Amino acid sequence: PNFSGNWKIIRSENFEELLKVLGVNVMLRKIAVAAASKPAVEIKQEGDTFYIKTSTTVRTTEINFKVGEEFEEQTVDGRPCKSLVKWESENKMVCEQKLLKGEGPKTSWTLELTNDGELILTMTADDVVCTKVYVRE
Repeated sequence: PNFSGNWKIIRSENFEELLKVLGVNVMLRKIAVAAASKPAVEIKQEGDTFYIKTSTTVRTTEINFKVGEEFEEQTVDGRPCKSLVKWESENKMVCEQKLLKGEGPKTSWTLELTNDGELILTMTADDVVCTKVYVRE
């Protein structure tokens, strides 16, 4: 299917705790779940090529990738990393991340589209999982 759209968050579970495994301090943490608490997600998909923009009130980031080709982005706590997305199924992609510098938690993310048109994002850091669910504006 097609992941394209302007996506608004409808559910968020365990985000604060993902931030703790990544070692995000309490100052940054409390404002990260506050007004940066509607991240808006915009996706443009063409075949295996993706543009994904994630925005809060104060921050904006863009990634551009093709499935099966390495690219650079950052972990949720901001550390630069090399990423690689592959399809787990027709409706689900999985991204493995590797730090460019230093050591840290094993981090990944997944995106999947339900038959009803919900976008499910999961983010993992070692043994901690955060799930966010979006619907199209």
